[PDB]
Amino acid sequence: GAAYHEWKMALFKPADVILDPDTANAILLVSEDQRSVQRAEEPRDLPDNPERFEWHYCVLGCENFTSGRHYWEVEVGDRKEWHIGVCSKNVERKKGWVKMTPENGYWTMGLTDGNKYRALTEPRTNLKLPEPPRKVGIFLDYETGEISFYNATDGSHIYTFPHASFSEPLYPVFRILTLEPTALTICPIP
Ligand SMILES: C/C(=C\COP(=O)(O)OP(=O)(O)O)CO
Repeated sequence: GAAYHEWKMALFKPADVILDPDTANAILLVSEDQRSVQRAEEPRDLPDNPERFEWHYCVLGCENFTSGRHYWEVEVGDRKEWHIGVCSKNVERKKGWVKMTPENGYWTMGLTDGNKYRALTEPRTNLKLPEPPRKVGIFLDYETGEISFYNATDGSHIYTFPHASFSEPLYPVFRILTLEPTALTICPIP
């Protein structure tokens, strides 16, 4: 099952994703090396910042993409809740209750309640993975509208969104809602 995944990684360019603290919801803590994020017990008290998510428990990478083919890997470990993918630069960061859907500028999938994998389509799409991933590969092909997710350990395909037509820069995006020991960690380029 790994053959195509290996071929795709050799084609797509490895992205060096560093988390941007100025975007992170106040309930989130970004590590000193900007490679991991954890949910805090209580929100931090920060001054006003137009980059920050006020409602979704989200953080972005520092760099966006407007063309090309890119790949990065996220260690999710045994964390029981997480959603990851990309989002448009112009998502509404200051508006309560926006649903994270492609129409609102998010292409994300992940895990909830320990064992329920979903793609964040409208309505949400339930997934069934034969094995729980510990590392997830995200593939972005801007020109073809491809945003794909793979189990990065055994190379199995997880989900690809309906072909998109991107018109805004895209950021890696990470969401965590629950308080638990395991953080979300970006794997660096070898
Ligand atoms: C409360 C919150 C996110 C949960 O949104 P939702 O409650 O709409 O559920 P989901 O289908 O997981 O997006 C803040 O990021």
